[PDB]
Amino acid sequence: GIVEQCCASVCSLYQLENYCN
Amino acid sequence: FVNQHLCGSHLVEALYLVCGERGFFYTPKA
Repeated sequence: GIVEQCCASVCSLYQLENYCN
Repeated sequence: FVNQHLCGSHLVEALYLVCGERGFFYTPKA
């Protein structure tokens, strides 16, 4: 889950979409 | 694009910038 995934290096929108309803 | 660096419930605010507003979720379990 995308708490930490971005908290490292830089992250895309498809990462962010994943979780979304 | 929108892409960032931060942690936590800022990837909610990134989710809000990506997907949109209206109630938006989280799906893993621990």
